[PDB]
Amino acid sequence: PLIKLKNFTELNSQEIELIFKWKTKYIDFEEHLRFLKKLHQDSSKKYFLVFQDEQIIGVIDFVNITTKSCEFGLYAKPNLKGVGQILMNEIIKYAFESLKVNTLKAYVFKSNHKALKLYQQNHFTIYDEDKDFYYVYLKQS
Repeated sequence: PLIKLKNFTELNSQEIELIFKWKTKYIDFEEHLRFLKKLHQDSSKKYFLVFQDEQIIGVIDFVNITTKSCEFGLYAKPNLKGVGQILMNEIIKYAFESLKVNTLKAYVFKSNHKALKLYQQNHFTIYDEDKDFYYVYLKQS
């Protein structure tokens, strides 16, 4: 497969340093490790580093995972263009085929017009709005 996922629970020291930057102080390092330790213990969250041909292209995450739904987040490596759709493919595939949820949800800042556009192109619908966010969903059925 061209596209591969590495769980955050398996990241090495170079990877951790690199992605949080998107010389490290001990306190930052320690805070990053405590987060990684929490993820070993938390079945409701999963974070992945995404690789295309063995090169990092981004991070995707799923939080508040239940049997029926989850929320997700996506962050492209900051100097790359055109990887949003790749990351979206991976998110939808993992949620529907591995987590087997019926509903994928996200919330985005209302100014994040790049994200909203991407989500709309992947058939997401806006279902709510508050002061800060638009809330979007996609259902498998």
